[PDB]
Amino acid sequence: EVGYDDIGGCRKQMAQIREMVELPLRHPQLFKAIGIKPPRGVLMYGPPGTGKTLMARAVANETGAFFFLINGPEVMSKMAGESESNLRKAFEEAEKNAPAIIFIDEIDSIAPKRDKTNGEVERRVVSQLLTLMDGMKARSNVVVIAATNRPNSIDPALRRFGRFDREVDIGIPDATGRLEVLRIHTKNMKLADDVDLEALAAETHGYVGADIASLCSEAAMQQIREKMDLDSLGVTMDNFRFALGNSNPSALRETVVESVNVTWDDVGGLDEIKEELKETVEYPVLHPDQYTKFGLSPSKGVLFYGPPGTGKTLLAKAVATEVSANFISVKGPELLSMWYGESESNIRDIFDKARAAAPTVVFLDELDSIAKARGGSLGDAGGASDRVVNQLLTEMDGMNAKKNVFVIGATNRPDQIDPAILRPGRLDQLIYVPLPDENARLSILNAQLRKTPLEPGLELTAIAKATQGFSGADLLYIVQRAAKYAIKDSIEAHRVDPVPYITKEHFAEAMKTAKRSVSDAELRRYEAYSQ
Amino acid sequence: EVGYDDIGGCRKQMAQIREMVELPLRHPQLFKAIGIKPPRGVLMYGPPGTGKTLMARAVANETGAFFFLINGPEVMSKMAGESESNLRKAFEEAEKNAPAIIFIDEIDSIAPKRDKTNGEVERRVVSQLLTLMDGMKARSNVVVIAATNRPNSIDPALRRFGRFDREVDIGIPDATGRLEVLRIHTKNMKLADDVDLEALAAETHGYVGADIASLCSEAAMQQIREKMDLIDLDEDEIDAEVLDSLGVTMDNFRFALGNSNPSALRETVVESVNVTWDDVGGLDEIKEELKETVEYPVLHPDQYTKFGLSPSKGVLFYGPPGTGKTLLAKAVATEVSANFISVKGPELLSMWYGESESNIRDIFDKARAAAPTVVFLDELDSIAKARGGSLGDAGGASDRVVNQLLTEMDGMNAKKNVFVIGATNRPDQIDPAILRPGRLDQLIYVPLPDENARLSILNAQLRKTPLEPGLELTAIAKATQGFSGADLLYIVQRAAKYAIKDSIEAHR
Amino acid sequence: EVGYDDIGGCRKQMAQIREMVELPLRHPQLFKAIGIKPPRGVLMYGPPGTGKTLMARAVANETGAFFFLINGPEVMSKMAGESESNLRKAFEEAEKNAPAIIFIDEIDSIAPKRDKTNGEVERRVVSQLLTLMDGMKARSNVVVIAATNRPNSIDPALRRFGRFDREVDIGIPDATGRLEVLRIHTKNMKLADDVDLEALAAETHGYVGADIASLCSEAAMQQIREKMLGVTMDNFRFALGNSNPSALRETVVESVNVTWDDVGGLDEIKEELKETVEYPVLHPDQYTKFGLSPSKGVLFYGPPGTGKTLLAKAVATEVSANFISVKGPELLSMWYGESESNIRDIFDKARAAAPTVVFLDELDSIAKARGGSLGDAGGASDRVVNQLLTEMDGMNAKKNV
Amino acid sequence: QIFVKTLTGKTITLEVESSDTIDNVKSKIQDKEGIPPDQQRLIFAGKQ
Ligand SMILES: Nc1ncnc2c1ncn2[C@@H]1O[C@H](COP(=O)(O)OP(=O)(O)O)[C@@H](O)[C@H]1O
Ligand SMILES: Nc1ncnc2c1ncn2[C@@H]1O[C@H](COP(=O)(O)OP(=O)(O)O)[C@@H](O)[C@H]1O
Ligand SMILES: Nc1ncnc2c1ncn2[C@@H]1O[C@H](COP(=O)(O)OP(=O)(O)O)[C@@H](O)[C@H]1O
Ligand SMILES: Nc1ncnc2c1ncn2[C@@H]1O[C@H](COP(=O)(O)OP(=O)(O)O)[C@@H](O)[C@H]1O
Ligand SMILES: Nc1ncnc2c1ncn2[C@@H]1O[C@H](COP(=O)(O)OP(=O)(O)O)[C@@H](O)[C@H]1O
Ligand SMILES: Nc1ncnc2c1ncn2[C@@H]1O[C@H](COP(=O)(O)OP(=O)(O)O)[C@@H](O)[C@H]1O
Ligand code: BEF
Ligand code: BEF
Ligand code: BEF
Ligand code: BEF
Repeated sequence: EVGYDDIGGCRKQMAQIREMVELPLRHPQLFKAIGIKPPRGVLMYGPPGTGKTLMARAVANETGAFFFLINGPEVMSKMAGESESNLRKAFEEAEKNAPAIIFIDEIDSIAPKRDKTNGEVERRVVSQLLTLMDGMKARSNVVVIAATNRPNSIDPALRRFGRFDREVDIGIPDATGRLEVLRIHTKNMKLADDVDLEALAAETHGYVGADIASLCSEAAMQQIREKMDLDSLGVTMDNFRFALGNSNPSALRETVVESVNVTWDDVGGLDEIKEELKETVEYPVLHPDQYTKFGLSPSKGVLFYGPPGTGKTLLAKAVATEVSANFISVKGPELLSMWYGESESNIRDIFDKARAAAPTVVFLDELDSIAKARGGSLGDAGGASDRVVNQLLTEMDGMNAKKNVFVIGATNRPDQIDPAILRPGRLDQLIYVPLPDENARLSILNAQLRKTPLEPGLELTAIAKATQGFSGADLLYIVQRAAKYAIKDSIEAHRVDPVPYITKEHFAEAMKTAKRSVSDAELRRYEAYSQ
Repeated sequence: EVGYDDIGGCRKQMAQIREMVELPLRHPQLFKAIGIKPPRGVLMYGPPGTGKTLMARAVANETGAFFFLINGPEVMSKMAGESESNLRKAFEEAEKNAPAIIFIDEIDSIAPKRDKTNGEVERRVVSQLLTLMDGMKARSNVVVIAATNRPNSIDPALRRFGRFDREVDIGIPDATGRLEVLRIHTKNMKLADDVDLEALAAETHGYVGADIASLCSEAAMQQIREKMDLIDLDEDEIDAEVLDSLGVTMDNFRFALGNSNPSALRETVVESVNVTWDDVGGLDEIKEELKETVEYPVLHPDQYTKFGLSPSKGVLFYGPPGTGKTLLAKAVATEVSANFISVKGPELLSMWYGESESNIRDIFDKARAAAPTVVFLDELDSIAKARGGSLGDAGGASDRVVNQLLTEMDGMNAKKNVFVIGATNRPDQIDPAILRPGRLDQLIYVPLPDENARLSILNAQLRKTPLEPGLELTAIAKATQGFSGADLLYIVQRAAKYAIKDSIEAHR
Repeated sequence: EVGYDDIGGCRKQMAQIREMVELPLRHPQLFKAIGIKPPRGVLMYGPPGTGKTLMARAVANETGAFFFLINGPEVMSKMAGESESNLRKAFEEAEKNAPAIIFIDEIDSIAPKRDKTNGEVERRVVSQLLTLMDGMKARSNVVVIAATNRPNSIDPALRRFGRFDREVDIGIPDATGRLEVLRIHTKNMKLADDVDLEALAAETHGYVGADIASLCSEAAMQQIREKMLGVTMDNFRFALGNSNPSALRETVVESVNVTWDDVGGLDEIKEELKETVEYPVLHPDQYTKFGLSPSKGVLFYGPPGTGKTLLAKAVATEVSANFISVKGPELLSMWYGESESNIRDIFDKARAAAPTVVFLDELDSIAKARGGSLGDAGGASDRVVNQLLTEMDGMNAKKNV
Repeated sequence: QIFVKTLTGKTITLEVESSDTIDNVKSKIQDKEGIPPDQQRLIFAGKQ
């Protein structure tokens, strides 16, 4: 069995359902002494994976009343009048032994909106449920509850005072709301003494009711896998970090990202940009009590508008594996559709899912194709293309709560972005990444390679003082051409070097074919702002 | 029994339903010598639990007759033709004990339209009820009662002459009708000497009657939950001096007034962000002009009737982005007594054919079921698109969804004091038929704040702050010339971000 | 019957699915007194043609336990009911007589997303599939196994811990996973020893296991049609011609003549193209020895009539990588949502080849440098250039494209 | 530049009803069908 101590998380939502299915049954002398009769059951809803389908298991044992289970599509049969007679013979079955409770699991299947359907038995099974809850006289002491995940596809007459009183929301847990979650999913298990449950709750954001229950299962499965080489075992927070790699995506399974990482040391030169991007995402997560003490919302939106080649479109790849936050990647116009429809909903279902996995860091790459709103229709650009921006303007600020959603934008043309997005609240941190100078390029050449013997005795400072006016990935071409000539002097008959010893002779012809990508005329369009 | 006293309000519609159930039964010789008896059928439509399922329970106890009840799809069974026979023997059961009174409930499964069904037994049950309702013509017959929502989905053959020609609407109580609801529902309860029953009905404006019973239930539970001293769990009796009654105070009804959540907009609940009319500081003449045009038709609806003029409704917001005009709509979310409905641009647009125009027709009906309310349309450029020059660029009839919004702003009926608020940054791409006083009266323009306005802007954001020894904010106002309201939020956020950074560096 | 040796050809994803259903049965005493229930639902996905319909039959002989099997749309019959009860008849029969293994197939057609379809049967099939996987203390004996190629089309509430977790990715086997497929369906065939089999492991790369079984079946029909006995290389070399992997069947290119001798004079250009696509394919260990990423391809520009549509024809017939030709602005379309996914699935098939090379002729038409600075033409179609901008380097990792 | 919404329709289901009962075929097995033109049925007796 399970009890009320075996369910953690929403303690405030636990008490409002405990005073309604137990307190009118255990304490019946308050309602007849003062006040109206006790009301009927509530409609549980929320995101999938929370404990809406395991809360009703606790009230089936400790209450002691007669429990009847009615699933959603279980009361269904091909006859004309047994799809509703099986529904009404179970509610009167609970009336034989008062008091009794009835759980309607997945009420969205057998109760849609009646105006959307036409010519089915499903408009009859909902009208049977109308006269079954609050009929003429057939309601004495039974309390019927339900659980679903889509409260919008329910008929509004079913959420009236007679049938469903309150819409209790089992929501996403927070800090010290997901800490007692891991304590009860680790009570019966044999654990060691080096495990710290408080540190695991801080690095789990989208883990709500079952992904955090997947974390105690995958770490225990890894402990079984290493023990295959009677005997007692125990986790030691090594498999917990191994299970922390892929255990988040319940809601964000459609937008997973894998698996490139630069581990914060493959980039160089941008020492001020690396610290500015770090404290904009670590401050609302690591110290959330400092912002509530000051009473001010933090800054979220950052935008990159540098010239092509400096390191903006994979600086988001640096924060995708370093900070402890959910990462959502949008590669250009990868969400557009042609249906007068889903192209607008693709922004809508990507933000509330990100708001459900709060906190998170989303990434919008190449916003030149997204933010074309102020010109339309420009002959062949196509009309009705400004609605994809106005939906984006209602998700960054809109009318919503602050869910610590950080928006990272990377683009190469700063003049083709909508200036309605260019405002605080949506995109306030406007940083311009320049070309590397002679100081940044020496920290760029050694940080790019990081894994190769470099013929100790050479000097990379001569390359940094030379090849001026070059981008960061322009220097990637030089070390790739030098490695191209290094293996060109090694693929011959070895019967030559049995060592990856790249020398200066491979760097001689690499500087000959090294060309500048960003022209001088294209450079002045970025220096024309000077804000 | 429920009797005459249990029905709350609805007095103009109670007098219609009394004369067709009492006077043929009380005075059967009155209808003689003046012709035949007109009323033999009735249909109550509207919202379902506003007093239509209670009216059938009312006449079962205040009109003594051989009464029985007909549910929804309970006449269906796994037989051959028994579905059209058990309701035939139900009507014959009412006539063999004549005089009697008959009530049928929820005729959506019993009598749908004949063009929606396709070759099943459901199209014969509506034909069976159509024949037996008017063919049964004896003396002192039974009178049928139908209490069903969605009256437009009924077959028009059920209203010819004799099935029912006396259909009535149980209307929504707007003013001084919900007070008669609260006098009856709190009569069985022993109220404490703190509540004001006139103030509970005058603050809110749109209920359905059934949610008024939802107001007193949550107010009764919060007084018990506040006085929940649980010391003796096994003895489970809360007295603390004597067997007594706790009652309910005025503060318990104010808590239930916060999370009211009426049934008309239960699927359109807004995120309750706290506002106290002080998050905006720079706007001092456009904020109070906004409050007087949304309170005067709803707080005092007597001066507009005395003058005989139409109330003012409809306001558009336009200007540069970053200075209010959508977060002013945040200020009227929880502060005004009217309910709020938010639209985040093309969030109600759908991909189906007739669903995009139907998702805009019913939110206005949810605004119509909820008596006077305010709605909000953010980024009207995503909706309008100037109604000119499609040329295939619209594609999926993007100018035809606008024409549904043409007829809903001015309305074909009388207006029920609804308020539409549009917010955008560009007034040139809006169609000029939106800018007419039948739909949007005035077009107010929020300007960029000057030095006198932006000084009180920084005072608005620095409300709940653990401040340092104070510095002058007029020097920051005279230096930040020509910035929007959101631009000054960035400066106080950057100054606060440096206040978090040195605090961690001070620790260890 | 098939078994664990007949399914051999994957190693890392094989041990994840084997210990999920055999280790709680061969050794049940270690889960007991451990506090955690075993995982209860397998969901294997990947590209089509891999052994997601033949993995379930493979451990549907070696465990020696009570196998079952449900097809995709045969459970959907026209009754008001019984589309959910035939699902119940397949689970309540599988409840008794522990242990239990049940395999459900085609979960992409049936059980779709809830708010993305409009059909009243589809609202009841999704939740009856949920309720039998977690009801009122359900999931006590059965272990469900799913198999699909579209994991994004299924319901988002279906991939929870209680019903479908520890999902395993069955990808394209090329790093010594392709060679293990050859040694399975050739030990039953008669092979005359005249060649080695290790040279065939690097000839084509877009083969997904099922295309390898079509490669050895093409050599079987070529062997019997010339003897009109064993097998030889000449049937396999004829099978190496018109190879046509299943992921690249929509775009064919093998229709040109023999090349690499029709060009001359630009030998430093001909050797340069050999230095950029043959080096990581033939010597992959030298790039990881230096620890650097390989170089990208070659852009051609010059006078018309020089040979730059012949240099594309030279690499299409000589190198071992796959070739995808784009006939100018071929992928540009009239639809708004298309010409963004139409440029995406070419690059999605390019990363699924691992490796390959694609060709984009007349880059003036597909780039159209910046529509923001373009006002005299009036095009302003910057969507097709930005999606191309984030598909080559982009956000995803490299797979030697 | 071109947009189309959709068209709707498709999936519908049906219900089926049952035949008569248990006890009609209990009485349908105990009756007679008739004499085709002219036959006899039974005229016998036993045990002395
Ligand atoms: N208090 C809780 N906190 C977190 N997860 C919980 C809690 N109680 C149960 N669960 C998890 O919920 C799952 C069972 O219920 P669930 O699937 O969430 O039901 P439903 O989907 O119907 O709401 C299991 O994975 C269980 O570990
Ligand atoms: N010094 C460098 N710093 C960062 N990225 C570099 C550097 N040298 C080469 N690169 C690589 O070059 C590519 C360009 O990065 P970025 O400037 O963000 O994109 P873009 O090429 O679109 O301007 C990335 O893959 C990046 O890792
Ligand atoms: N006069 C009244 N004013 C307001 N609410 C009422 C009144 N009479 C009954 N109710 C409420 O209506 C509910 C019962 O009838 P209801 O559910 O409204 O019926 P129906 O939905 O069939 O119209 C109860 O919540 C009751 O408190
Ligand atoms: N003086 C002010 N008046 C109103 N809002 C202000 C003021 N100072 C700062 N703000 C804040 O700045 C933000 C501006 O948002 P808003 O102007 O509604 O957005 P938009 O630019 O999309 O119209 C809001 O969060 C608002 O509370
Ligand atoms: N390990 C394997 N490597 C390559 N091909 C395999 C392997 N196992 C089975 N196959 C092939 O897969 C086919 C049967 O399964 P398949 O059709 O791939 O299933 P599904 O399409 O459901 O994933 C046969 O052609 C068989 O030869
Ligand atoms: N010397 C040559 N080298 C390469 N191609 C040649 C040569 N002489 C003729 N051709 C042929 O002429 C055509 C032009 O080749 P290419 O320069 O690539 O295209 P284009 O004519 O568009 O410039 C091809 O069919 C090519 O095979
Ligand atoms: F099982 Be739960 F309703 F997602
Ligand atoms: F009277 Be209600 F429609 F059940
Ligand atoms: F929300 Be505002 F209209 F940008
Ligand atoms: F290839 Be499928 F799994 F049948």
